[PDB]
Amino acid sequence: VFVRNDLTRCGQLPVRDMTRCCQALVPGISERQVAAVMAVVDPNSAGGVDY
Amino acid sequence: MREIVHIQGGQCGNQIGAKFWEVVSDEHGIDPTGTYHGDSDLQLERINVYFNEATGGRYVPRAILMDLEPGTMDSVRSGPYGQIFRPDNFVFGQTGAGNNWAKGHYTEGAELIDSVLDVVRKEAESCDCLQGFQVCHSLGGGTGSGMGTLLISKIREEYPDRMMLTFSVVPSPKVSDTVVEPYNATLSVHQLVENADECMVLDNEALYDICFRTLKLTTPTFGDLNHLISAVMSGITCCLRFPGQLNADLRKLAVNLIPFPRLHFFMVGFTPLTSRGSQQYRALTVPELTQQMWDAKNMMCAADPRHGRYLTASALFRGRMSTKEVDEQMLNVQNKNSSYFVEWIPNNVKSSVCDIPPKGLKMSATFIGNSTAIQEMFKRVSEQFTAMFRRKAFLHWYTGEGMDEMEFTEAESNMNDLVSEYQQYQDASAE
Amino acid sequence: MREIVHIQGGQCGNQIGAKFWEVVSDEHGIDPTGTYHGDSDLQLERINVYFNEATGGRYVPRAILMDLEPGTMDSVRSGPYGQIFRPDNFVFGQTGAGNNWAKGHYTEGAELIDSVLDVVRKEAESCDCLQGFQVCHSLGGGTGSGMGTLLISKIREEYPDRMMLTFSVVPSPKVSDTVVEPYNATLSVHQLVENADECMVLDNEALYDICFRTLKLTTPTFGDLNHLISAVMSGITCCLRFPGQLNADLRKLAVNLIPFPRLHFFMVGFTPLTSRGSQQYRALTVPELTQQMWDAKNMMCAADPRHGRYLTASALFRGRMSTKEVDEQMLNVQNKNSSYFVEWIPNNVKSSVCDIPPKGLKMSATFIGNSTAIQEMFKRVSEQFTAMFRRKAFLHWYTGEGMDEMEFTEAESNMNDLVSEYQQYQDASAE
Amino acid sequence: MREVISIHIGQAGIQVGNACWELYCLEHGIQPDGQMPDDAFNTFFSETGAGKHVPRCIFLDLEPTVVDEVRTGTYRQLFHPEQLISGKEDAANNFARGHYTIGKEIVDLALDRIRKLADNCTGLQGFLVFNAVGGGTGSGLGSLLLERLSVDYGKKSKLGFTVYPSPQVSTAVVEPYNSVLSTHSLLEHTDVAVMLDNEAIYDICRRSLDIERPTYTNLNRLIAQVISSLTASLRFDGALNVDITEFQTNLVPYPRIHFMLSSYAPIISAEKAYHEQLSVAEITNAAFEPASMMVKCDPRHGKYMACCLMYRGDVVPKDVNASVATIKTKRTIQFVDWCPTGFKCGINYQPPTVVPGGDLAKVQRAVCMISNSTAIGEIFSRLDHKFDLMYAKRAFVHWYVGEGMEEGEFSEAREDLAALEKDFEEVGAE
Amino acid sequence: MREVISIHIGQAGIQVGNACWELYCLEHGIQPDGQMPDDAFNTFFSETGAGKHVPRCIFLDLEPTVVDEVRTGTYRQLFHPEQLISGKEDAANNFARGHYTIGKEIVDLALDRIRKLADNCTGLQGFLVFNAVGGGTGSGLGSLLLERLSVDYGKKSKLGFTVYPSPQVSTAVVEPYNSVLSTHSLLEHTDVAVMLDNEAIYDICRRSLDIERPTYTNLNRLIAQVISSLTASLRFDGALNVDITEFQTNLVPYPRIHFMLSSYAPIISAEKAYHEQLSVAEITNAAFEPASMMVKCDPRHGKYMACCLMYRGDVVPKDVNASVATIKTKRTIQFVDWCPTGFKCGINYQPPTVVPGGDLAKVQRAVCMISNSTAIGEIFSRLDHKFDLMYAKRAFVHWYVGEGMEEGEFSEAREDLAALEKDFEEVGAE
Amino acid sequence: GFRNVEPLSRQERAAARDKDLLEKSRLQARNRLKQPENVV
Amino acid sequence: DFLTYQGADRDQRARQRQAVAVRTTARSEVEAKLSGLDDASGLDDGRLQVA
Ligand SMILES: Nc1nc2c(ncn2[C@@H]2O[C@H](COP(=O)(O)OP(=O)(O)OP(=O)(O)O)[C@@H](O)[C@H]2O)c(=O)[nH]1
Ligand SMILES: Nc1nc2c(ncn2[C@@H]2O[C@H](COP(=O)(O)OP(=O)(O)OP(=O)(O)O)[C@@H](O)[C@H]2O)c(=O)[nH]1
Ligand SMILES: Nc1nc2c(ncn2[C@@H]2O[C@H](COP(=O)(O)OP(=O)(O)O)[C@@H](O)[C@H]2O)c(=O)[nH]1
Ligand SMILES: Nc1nc2c(ncn2[C@@H]2O[C@H](COP(=O)(O)OP(=O)(O)O)[C@@H](O)[C@H]2O)c(=O)[nH]1
Repeated sequence: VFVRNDLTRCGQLPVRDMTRCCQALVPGISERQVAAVMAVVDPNSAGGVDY
Repeated sequence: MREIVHIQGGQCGNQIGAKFWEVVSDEHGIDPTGTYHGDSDLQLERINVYFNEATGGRYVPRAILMDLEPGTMDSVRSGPYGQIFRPDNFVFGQTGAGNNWAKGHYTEGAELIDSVLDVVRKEAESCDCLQGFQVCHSLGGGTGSGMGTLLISKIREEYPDRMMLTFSVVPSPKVSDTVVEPYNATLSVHQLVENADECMVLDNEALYDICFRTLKLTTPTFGDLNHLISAVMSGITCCLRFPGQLNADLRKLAVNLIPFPRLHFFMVGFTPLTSRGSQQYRALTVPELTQQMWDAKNMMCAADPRHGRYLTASALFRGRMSTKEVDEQMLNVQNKNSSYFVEWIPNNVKSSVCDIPPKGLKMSATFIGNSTAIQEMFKRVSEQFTAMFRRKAFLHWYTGEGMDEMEFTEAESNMNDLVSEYQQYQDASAE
Repeated sequence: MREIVHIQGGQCGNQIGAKFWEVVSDEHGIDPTGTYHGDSDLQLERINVYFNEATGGRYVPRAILMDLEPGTMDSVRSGPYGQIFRPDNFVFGQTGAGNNWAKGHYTEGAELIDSVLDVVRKEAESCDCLQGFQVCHSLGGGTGSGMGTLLISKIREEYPDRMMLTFSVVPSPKVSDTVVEPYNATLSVHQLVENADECMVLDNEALYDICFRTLKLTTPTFGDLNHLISAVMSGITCCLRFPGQLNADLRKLAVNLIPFPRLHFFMVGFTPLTSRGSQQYRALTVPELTQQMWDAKNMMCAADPRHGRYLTASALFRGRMSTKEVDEQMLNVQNKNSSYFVEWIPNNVKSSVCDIPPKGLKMSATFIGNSTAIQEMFKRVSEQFTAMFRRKAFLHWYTGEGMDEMEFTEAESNMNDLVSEYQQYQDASAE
Repeated sequence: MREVISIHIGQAGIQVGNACWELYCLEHGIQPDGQMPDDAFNTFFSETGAGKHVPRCIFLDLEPTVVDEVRTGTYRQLFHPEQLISGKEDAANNFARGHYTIGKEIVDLALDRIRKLADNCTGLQGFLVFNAVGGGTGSGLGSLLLERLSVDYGKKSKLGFTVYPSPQVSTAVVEPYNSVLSTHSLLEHTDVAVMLDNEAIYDICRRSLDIERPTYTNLNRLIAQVISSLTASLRFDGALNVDITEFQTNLVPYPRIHFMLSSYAPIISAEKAYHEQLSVAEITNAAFEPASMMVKCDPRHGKYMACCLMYRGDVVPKDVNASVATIKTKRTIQFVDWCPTGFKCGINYQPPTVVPGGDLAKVQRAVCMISNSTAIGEIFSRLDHKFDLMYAKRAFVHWYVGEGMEEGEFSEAREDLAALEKDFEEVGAE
Repeated sequence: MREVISIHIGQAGIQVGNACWELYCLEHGIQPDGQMPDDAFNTFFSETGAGKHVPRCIFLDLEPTVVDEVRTGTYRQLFHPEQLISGKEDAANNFARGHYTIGKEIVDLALDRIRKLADNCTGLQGFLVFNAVGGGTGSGLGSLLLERLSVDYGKKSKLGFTVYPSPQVSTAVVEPYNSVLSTHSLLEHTDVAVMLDNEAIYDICRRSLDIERPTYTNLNRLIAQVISSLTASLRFDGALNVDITEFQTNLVPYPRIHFMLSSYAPIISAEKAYHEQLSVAEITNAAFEPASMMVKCDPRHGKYMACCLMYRGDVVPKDVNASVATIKTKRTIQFVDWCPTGFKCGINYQPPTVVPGGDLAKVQRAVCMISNSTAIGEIFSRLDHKFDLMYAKRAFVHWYVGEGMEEGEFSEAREDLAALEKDFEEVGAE
Repeated sequence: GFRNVEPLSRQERAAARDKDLLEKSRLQARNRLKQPENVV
Repeated sequence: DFLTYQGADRDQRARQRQAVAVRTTARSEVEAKLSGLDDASGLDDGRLQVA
């Protein structure tokens, strides 16, 4: 799903794109939880963490 | 001053009755709170046929709703015109009939039937003069078919001379809703033949066809079908409620329509049914009304009149019209289609005219056709009943309610004899 | 203005009485200092049933505490509500009965009984009208059983017409506390049959079972059992103390319960007993309270009503309730469980309604059942008494007190005759 | 001018009297304090020089609780304090207790106050005795008081609105016993006895008022409405006035047969009201419906001997004639062969007043149908086997013996009730 | 008024009950604390005076772990603690252990709580028994409970959502043994038995949800959605309402033949959702697809006898009619000659609610097709040889004998399953 | 601050006094064709 | 106040009827929207414009 939503094949997605992916997987997920997981995955990044 | 006692049975019957009472209150200018807001004297002139005046200005329908489960009546009460009905006329049980004519006729319908007859008698004695009872319900359902047939038998026993009219929704030919529809229809037709003086057969698939082809609607819910049924139900008795140039009551229709006592099943249709797109394209004339009237697509019965022969046909027109026009039109119809009309009856048309058309329509007309085409519908129902009964599938559910296996075959025999009579008068030759 | 004289006997009886008076003072809004702090008129309206007015606003219980050892009433006085009781109503000997019915009835009970009757007469003469005496004590203990039976005999001699209500803690079936429980119980039951007008039977093991299964308590001390008993003692007489929609006094309960004079033994239960976890989960309806009432686990006696037949059963409901609802619930219970109810009594239920529920509870209900199930309890006590009496174990202790061996045989014969009456009315057939 | 003395004996008597006197105070405009802001109250209240009106009633009970509830409630300044009579010990569902031992001094005081009340009345239509057949107080003390009234007052019409035990549902166990005893007592003393059943009135409340949890307050409100409808002709003018003496002379075919079924119409809540016509014919049909009877006794089983109809409100003699003619032509309703008329119609122009806080609606028309019919023998038949089933084992007999009864009393009561059954069968038969 | 009592027996029963009750709470808005911020919940929940809702369910198990997981999880303030019934010793995959020795006291307490629950229900549509055929607790204790319910409650409709062992994959070894025993037991007690297979639901999850590691939580969520669709017509209004009683009338031709295949549609993840139209005809076709069956039983082998379709959401009768007409004209779908209609369509206006944390997408339409078809005999045929293969050596038979069973019980169960095979063959044949 | 209550007319008192007039008025209030007993 | 249970039953019935009325009004609006679709509605207006 992340690959389908990643148009540039860059391996990285924005917050909106990965929240969309996580909602397509599990509808109940909010954006804050996804962003928190993004931060704990990559601490210092300007978005675009590797999916 | 000729009163009619309306009865609704089952979910389908209750929905049809609610739509019908909404339509009639609209015709008579009655708001859902019961007050008159019509601004027309003829609306209040004959309001007593269907309604009774309460202590205030409220008018309550002379309607009795019967059911074994309270959900349908809760929906009816909460509908837009749910408050006009007197709350005591909602007679409901607690355990619904599981599409079981036996449950609705013998086991569970028996206890509620005395409450129902108490309400019916209370409403009937209040009537100054009583034209009769009209019962709207669906063949092929447990509480509807079962308790309807039981109540019709009881009312026939109590008031044999009074008119009995039935609006029965026969199970549809092609797409059947429940499995046990042939059983319920077989057990209900046997009762209707013996008891009901006048019976009008409706098919949901014919209704879908007419609303898809004439009305050309895209999403026809049950509301639209109930609306068409309500239109016919009003138009049959509008000659009682409104002055007519050539008026004709229910008993006159029955006398002119029924040649022999058992041949009292009729297919009905309403005109003019026009799609919203073609409303401006169509021109409202008596010939146009007759053309749509005699179209087989307009029949709300699945059986088409082409296959059979018209024994009789009543046409109740509504609107300021020419009696010469109407009579000439019906004569030309008979002469053109003499092959489809029975030879040994000199005139196969009972033409009636009412001066008050339904709201919005300059003209209208309801058609009531007694033709041998209904033979094929009963034949199809029997073709399903025999297939199920040969292997006795689902027969244990009716047996566990304590009805004899011989009763099924007796009902089948009565249906077969009725079909035989229709064929006999289809192929009867004069002299 | 219908007073009741409460008497506590022995250690168990005194503890139960102290807890009962604490519960009654809580219901009437009486603090341990005796001042009224209830802020409700109905509490003071009938406070005279149990309490008398002191010099000021203090209210003194009409209780008489009996013992041969001062320790139990020292505990009662040291308890939270130990200062309400008048010091003159504490009657004690100096040497306690070593679980010897003969010591508590003949040797040591004889001297103190004069003072006991003096206190009883002093309390009774002050009463305007006297409903009767209620005596709380335990069968199977020396001072309790012996002094209680002797006092009951004396009070029966003095006031034949006045009611006698007894709450006797019959020795438990499975786990017995003292060895001589069968002797003491056998000797006391013979006295209670002759003298006690009305008797409730309580078992410590039944109370443990109910507090383990319904209340689901983990460490239930004797205080909890005494509190259940106290709830029953209050609820049996709340109709005297509070206005009721259909009130019923003790004499009415006795008349409606006792078919024949010797069959005055009853099993009681209290509703609604709810565990902490299920308190929000349980919904309080009259059917719910009746369902908990008629359960065998709710009975505070060891004998289960299923084995026997309900001769009679009174139910005292408390709270804002429908008399139709209560009567319908009891009629439904009788119809459903007609096998457990005596045939030659058409109605086995005496329903009473009081308008004031206990504090905190929206509504409550106490049950008093006269059933032949108690026959098995008496049979078990007989099975122990005969087993010990055949070898005359521990009989010398009773003999050395000036008690004849023939009295044991007479008591056993009387108790067996009572068992025979219960069986006869269990298997009696109408007509 | 047309006084009627009200007696309320037992818990049921006092509880129905509460509703009755609430209804009377509301109907006459009398505030609960005692005074109101012509002479229509004289039937139920006597006015003093101060303008305060006191009711001509007597609340008799051996239990203090029910009387003290009235002494504490809103109607504490209305009733006479000495008129409220309280005993010390309850009768405990024992007819012997209420008739032989406790009831003596109480009934003596009751006669004293009744004589005082009657001395204040110029006329005296009669007594309205409201008690509870099935309890020691109502049965025993009520029977004793009725006997004393028959002895001293004599020919004064005593109308007993007695509450009989229901067929299946009940609250007492010795209820058949004291019911049979009280029936023996009142067969020969009361002039017109109206049967009332809690089961029947509960069914009426459940079906007509849609109260799924009916209570004694609702029952007493319905009974009070019935009694007010019966007495309306004494207080309010109207065409075809009916009198207390006239109920008897039009209703009691023979002295032994004077028990009556009672029915009220309409019984409709406010929500259900103003949805039906409520015409005279319809309400008369409702009154003749077996379900509307306030006794669990289907009138189809027997035959009507007499029917007194008491109409309230906008009712015209033409309408009542048409309705009663339809009733006569009705096949289900059947009358005895020896009474061709069998109908006593009486109209009053006063519509039934509505009690605030009650469930009954404000209806412009009302009918109270009180019928003498042989069907009433069915309830006596039920009690007659309920009695002997217990009596075979002599259950609860020692309780009655203890307060000065004998087995002969039970035998005599049972035999007299059997004779009453025989009389009902005889009058019903051609 | 439409109360249904839910019973969950064994680990599988409780674990599917967790999903079912989470789904019901989400559907009716009831928070896990017990209360929600009308009367559509009455089918599954009974409300108290405080407003907090308790489910009418009973969690029965002889093992403490599964029930304590519920007692400790989020739904600890929702359920009734006594309704959660926990045993002390597990049945250890022994039908005899769960039916003869350990199950006695547990089933007695279970009947006690079931009486208490049914006493709080005005109406009672039936029981929903969710157990696991193939385990001692579910099979043995469940069989005993069903027998007791049939004896005492009588004609109440018991719908048994049973999970038989999969054809090839399984987790137990004595699973054929206790499955045959429990099938013998439940052939004569349950009214409509719904077959479920773990292998089939695993295949559904793998193919439709694209879950390469399906698990018990996913299986239970699918089962919960199916049961919610089944009960939707009881709780939410819609055109063509279908009832628990109507299931038996329109689905059970003969009393022995009441085993039913169940199929839900659509089963799509949100990533695949809104990528197809999901019309009524397409969802009907998907529901009739053999892969969508939750039982490893190809319907092509047999013939359909009846099919009840339960539509949820934006469904119109014209569309259900067109889809069913296409199904009838379809050749691969084959019906028995003696059932010309064979269809029971029922629509509901409530769309299926989506469980947060689930894989199912928020779809506006749903179909639950429950079909009686003779193909179901194939699974019994598989177990009938899986049983006799071990029974020839009497392997593991000592385990069952040790808890008070006999070789006669195994023989009778095998013979009755053979008779059921013969009955399926006979109904399939002309 | 004076309390007020509506004064009734003499016609109402006359109607209450007369049995005939009251009944005729009630019949007129009964219903709408020809009024029942319209003519006083 | 003494008859709370009767008032509670009245309130329960009123609440149930009001809720069912709300449901029926919502369903009636939805059904009116569904049945409004007909020939007059421009379902093929775009196709006509394109042609
Ligand atoms: N209809 C009706 N009956 C009532 C009412 N209150 C009590 N009863 C009946 O009255 C009977 C008992 O009345 P009573 O004998 O006066 O009771 P009591 O005041 O305690 O006096 P005793 O029972 O004699 O000790 C019961 O069986 C009830 O059926 C009431 O409010 N309405
Ligand atoms: N579909 C499905 N099946 C399950 C699930 N959990 C367990 N099962 C099945 O249930 C069967 C055993 O269940 P139980 O009998 O309740 O297991 P238990 O609680 O330990 O009881 P015993 O094994 O009999 O001692 C296994 O064969 C599994 O196939 C589940 O979550 N979903
Ligand atoms: N025209 C129309 N037909 C309906 C309606 N509801 C149900 N039906 C049809 O009526 C048939 C019988 O159902 P019904 O008698 O109402 O079920 P019952 O109340 O349980 O007996 C069904 O096959 C439906 O297809 C409706 O509102 N209008
Ligand atoms: N329920 C209850 N039972 C008690 C209590 N104290 C003692 N018992 C029981 O009462 C039985 C008799 O003891 P008891 O008569 O009080 O001893 P006595 O005072 O020396 O005669 C014993 O078997 C105890 O189990 C108590 O506080 N509550």
